[PDB]
Amino acid sequence: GSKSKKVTVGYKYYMGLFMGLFRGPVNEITEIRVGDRTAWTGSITGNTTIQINKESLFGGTKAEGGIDGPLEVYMGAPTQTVSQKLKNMLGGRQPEFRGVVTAYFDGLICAMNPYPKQWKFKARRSTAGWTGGVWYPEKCLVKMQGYDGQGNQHEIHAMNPAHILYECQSNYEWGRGLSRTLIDDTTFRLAADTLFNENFGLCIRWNRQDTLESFMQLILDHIGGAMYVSKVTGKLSLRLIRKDYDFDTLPIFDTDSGLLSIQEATNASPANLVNEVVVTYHNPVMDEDQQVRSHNLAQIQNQGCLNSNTIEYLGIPTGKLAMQVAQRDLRAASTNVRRFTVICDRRAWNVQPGDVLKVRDPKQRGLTEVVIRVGTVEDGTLPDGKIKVVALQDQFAFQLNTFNQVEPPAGYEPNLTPAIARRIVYEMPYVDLVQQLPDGELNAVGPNDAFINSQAEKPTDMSAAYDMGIMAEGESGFDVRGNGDFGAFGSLASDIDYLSTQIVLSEMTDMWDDVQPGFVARIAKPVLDGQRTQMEIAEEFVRIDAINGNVITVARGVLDTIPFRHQKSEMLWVTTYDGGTDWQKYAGNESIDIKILPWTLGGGRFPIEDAPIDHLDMDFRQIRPYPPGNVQHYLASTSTLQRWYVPSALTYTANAGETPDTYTLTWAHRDRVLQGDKPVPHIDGDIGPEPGTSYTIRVYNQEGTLVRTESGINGTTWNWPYATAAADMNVEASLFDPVLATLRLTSARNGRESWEYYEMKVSVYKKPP
Repeated sequence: GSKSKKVTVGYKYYMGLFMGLFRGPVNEITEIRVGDRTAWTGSITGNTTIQINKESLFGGTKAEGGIDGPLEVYMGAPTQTVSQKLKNMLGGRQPEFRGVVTAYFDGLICAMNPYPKQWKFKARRSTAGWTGGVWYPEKCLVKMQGYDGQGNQHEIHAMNPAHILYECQSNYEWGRGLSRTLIDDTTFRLAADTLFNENFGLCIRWNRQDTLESFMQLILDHIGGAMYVSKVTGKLSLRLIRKDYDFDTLPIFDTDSGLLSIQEATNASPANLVNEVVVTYHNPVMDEDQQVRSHNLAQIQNQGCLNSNTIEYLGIPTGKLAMQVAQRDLRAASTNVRRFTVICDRRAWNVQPGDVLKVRDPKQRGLTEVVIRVGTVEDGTLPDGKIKVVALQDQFAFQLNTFNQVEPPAGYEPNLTPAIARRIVYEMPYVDLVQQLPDGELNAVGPNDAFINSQAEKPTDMSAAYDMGIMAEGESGFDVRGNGDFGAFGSLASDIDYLSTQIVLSEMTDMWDDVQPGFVARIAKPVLDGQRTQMEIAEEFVRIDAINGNVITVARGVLDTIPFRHQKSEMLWVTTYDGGTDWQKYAGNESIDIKILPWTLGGGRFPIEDAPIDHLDMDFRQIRPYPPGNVQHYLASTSTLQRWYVPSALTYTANAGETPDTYTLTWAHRDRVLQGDKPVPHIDGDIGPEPGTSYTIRVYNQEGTLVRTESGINGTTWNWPYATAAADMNVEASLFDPVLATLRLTSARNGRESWEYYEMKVSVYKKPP
């Protein structure tokens, strides 16, 4: 076996592909998606080249998929040419694909062996790809706010339907392609006049192409207009059904002014007409269907049960315009619909379908001078004189009644990108090697070996794990090797003391309850220059006994650190069976700089190298012996109990009739190998000293001078008689009455000493003659 630098891997794919998107150069291509995920964004305005490089969207050496590589996009220009590489890939005789938008992804990662994902693209056009040139280009760009996702809002560039219909009749590239001269230009200017002012655009699609008249039917229904031929020229023309009448200049028709007969004189009880409309449109941003309700409260409040209608308005890109069309239809079809069939003499020979006129039959039918819209007209022959005019009650334009902007919740928290988080690092102890290192190779781990380990909190739920970047001595850049799982974290908030056992803390992480009774946790404090050293910094391993909700019961100084004190707002990390390291036997003194990078599924790893760092020194290793346990001391009189944190005085006499006081200290023997995975609490007794281990004693005077050092102490306790201590801690030397000496203790075996040491305090007092 070997590490991932040479092992079987999830397999890349190496070959690209070529996609034919659609006809006609477009103004710009904006965004490219893979598997319903926003992969790459960018405005391509012509034959150009780019590269998609965020493979992190799906995975890599730790997850599946992830697109990557250059992308050639050819816009099908009239004189377009493509790179020879595309033709070699496709091979043999090949064309230049002029006129069609063709994308060539030369990137070797089309997908991982898991079968390739599906793609999507986004584009728009206003002036590009016009056979014979563009027409009236300065009103084709119907921009309007069509956002999907309230905080994700952005306007979209809908096209003018007038230009849509002009293309439908002014290009040979599909359909009929009527010549420009035979199309009534001024009528399409008329259409644009109102289509642009009210901002009625469209984003229709014409896939799986059908009969042209049907598509024009769809567009006309969207705009609510009439395609027709001018009576005089014969050119094809467009009309819109709007409120373009002043109800004053209209000609008045009665029997004395041209009306011959009302062929439709009955009333069909038209009181129960449609009263509700369900409009369905398509938002390009969501790129899926949307719906709008519109209730005519007047009809619902009187007629009873509904008379509803679901109508299709796909291609309308926003809710405002969807509402406009819904209101238009509801007010047109619901408000007093009456059909007039009118027999007319040569009084309306100019009247053309869509015109407006006012009819009056007050003395026979008793209808009060109504305005009517002209529909079908049957022009007469040289005999028979009259013209039949089919006429319909007044229509309406767009206007504002409802406020139906659903304003979805921006995808309901879809963000899963990585971010920085709290982290902590330290040298791997012997317990870590015992727990994580198989016994087959645990032996032969010499004394010059060291292991790196650390823990960090998960910043986001979508985060999976964290990769470890290490830049050791001589290394160039933080190499990515080894990864770890986010262990449970706890924020100390009770300023616990040395002997504290009931740990009152907060910040109960999600995994903070996964530790079984007796687990082992490591405490720490803020680390920085000077605070990086672990000899003085409070780094204590505590064995958790039983959880009590927020508070947890654990032991102090279990495996490789004497118990210490802490302050509120600190950090507590459980490390039983958790951590992260590269499993590299880094030698002592080989200090390295590391940076832990979290990773997510769709967001990949955190910033490539922008994460913070922490300088870890290899001054210590796991080969050192364990320190003593149950460090206690007493004097000649008070010779019962005195902790290292509890100083004991050394007066000129222990008691009246007694010799000078002697400060006696005791300790318990512990065997690191014998202890193994068992984290015997510092309050626990002795477990047998390691073979050849000896205790170490160091004395620091009140002035900080290391007066003397002692070693080879195979015993469990030492004694400091007043006379003995007065030798180096000279009572006569120091000017102060009492001499507060600082006593430090530790253990050593095979030269090197323990990773930390205890600190006792003793006061030596002078005496008068």
